[PDB]
Amino acid sequence: EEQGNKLHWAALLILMVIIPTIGGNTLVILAVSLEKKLQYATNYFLMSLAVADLLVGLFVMPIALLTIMFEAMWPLPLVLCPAWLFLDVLFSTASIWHLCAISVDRYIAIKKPIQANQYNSRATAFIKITVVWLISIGIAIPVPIKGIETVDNPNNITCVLTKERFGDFMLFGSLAAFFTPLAIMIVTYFLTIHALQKKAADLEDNWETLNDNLKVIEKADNAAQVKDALTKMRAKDFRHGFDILVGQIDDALKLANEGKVKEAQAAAEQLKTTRNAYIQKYLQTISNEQRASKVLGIVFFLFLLMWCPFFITNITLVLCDSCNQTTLQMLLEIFVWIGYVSSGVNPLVYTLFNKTFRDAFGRYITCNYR
Ligand SMILES: CN1C[C@H](C(=O)N[C@]2(C)O[C@@]3(O)[C@@H]4CCCN4C(=O)[C@H](Cc4ccccc4)N3C2=O)C=C2c3cccc4[nH]cc(c34)C[C@H]21
Ligand SMILES: CC(C)CCC[C@@H](C)[C@H]1CC[C@H]2[C@@H]3CC=C4C[C@@H](O)CC[C@]4(C)[C@H]3CC[C@]12C
Ligand SMILES: CCCCCCCC/C=C\CCCCCCCC(=O)OC[C@H](O)CO
Ligand SMILES: CCCCCCCC/C=C\CCCCCCCC(=O)O
Repeated sequence: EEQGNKLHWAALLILMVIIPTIGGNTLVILAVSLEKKLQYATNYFLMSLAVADLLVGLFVMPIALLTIMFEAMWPLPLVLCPAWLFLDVLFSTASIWHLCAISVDRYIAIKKPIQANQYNSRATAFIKITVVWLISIGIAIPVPIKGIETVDNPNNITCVLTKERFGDFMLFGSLAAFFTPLAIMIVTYFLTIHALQKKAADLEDNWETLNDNLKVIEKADNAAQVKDALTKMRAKDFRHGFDILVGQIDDALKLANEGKVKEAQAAAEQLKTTRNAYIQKYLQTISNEQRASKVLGIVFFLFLLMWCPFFITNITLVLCDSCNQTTLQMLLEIFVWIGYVSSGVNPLVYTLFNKTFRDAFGRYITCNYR
């Protein structure tokens, strides 16, 4: 009885994990770098996430792949062991916290439509990116500092974190790298649902007010009613609609003061084609916001879902004393790769819902770059 040979698994992983990861993230980086249209603040998150996922595919996965074909033994120099473990925890944690930063960033966009200057957005973006990387470095730093337990005649050292030396880090590190942002994203999810629901209402409320007052105006016999039902209505591109409407209200009110109801009611008629222009525009944005938020929700949920097996089994392998550790480890060795896949192809799947990105990709796969 023997372990056997796992060459076919290695081949499989090279085919359906590493290549997808590298190719996908490369495409995203190329897209953002080449396309002028795509060079705005919020896409710099994506580029930062892409690099993180790209580096996992270049430096982390192939070593993880080596360790699979040479047992617990560590063929590389010992010094590269804590380094590989550092980069692994670093990049993996970064990809998760990146999605949390995007989630919250997108919520604030919906809630606070104003204050969206690109000039500020770029700086603010960079700051956020840097914070995410700082949080990642923070979470990953215990590994190299603690070091690995160290030889007789040869070196029989296995490159792995032990439950005796890193049980806490595994527990609190898991809490820090996965469950915290998960909670944050859940809260953000519900805040976003509430935000949109709230947004939809106020619009219908103002529609109602306008319609009601216009109804009052169009049936008015005297001037007092017209003048009365006009002040109630009086309550860069954003302020333009305000100036226009308020201007028209004042124009009609100026006629109402004159006592020319026939003129005012006619001026009020023009307000219909005016409200229909801004209500139909404002009511259109929330639709896109809703569709977008739904897509991001599903996609991000799938990402989070594919990481559960690892961190849950991780904490269980630490806490559960009665559980069979052999099977738990055997499971972990798979769940690690399921996680690698998750983070590996995430940015691509996400950006594939954008026509610009998607077209760019289509042009890049045929090797045009023009
Ligand atoms: C994907 N990556 C995997 C990586 C890892 O397990 N690397 C080793 C080398 O591989 C193991 O899984 C092997 C395979 C099967 C048996 N193994 C183990 O038992 C122990 C896990 C363990 C240690 C102590 C106690 C319980 C379990 N392994 C290891 O140390 C650690 C990560 C991590 C740990 C803590 C916080 C984190 N945030 C992000 C991450 C991360 C990224 C995340
Ligand atoms: C695993 C080892 C043996 C080989 C792995 C090589 C990988 C990195 C190769 C295989 C297929 C290659 C991709 C094939 C096609 C494209 C589209 C092109 O417009 C830019 C690069 C890109 C995205 C390549 C990036 C590198 C790539 C993903
Ligand atoms: C084993 C020791 C660990 C390291 C082993 C590495 C093995 C990687 C194998 C193939 C490299 C292929 C290189 C492909 C790099 C693509 C980067 C790319 O071109 O994207 C940059 C961007 O497009 C520009 O703006
Ligand atoms: C994009 C499609 C995703 C590709 C699927 C890749 C998922 C990886 C699956 C399992 C890898 C197994 C590696 C561990 C070796 C032992 C395998 C075993 O005993 O079953």
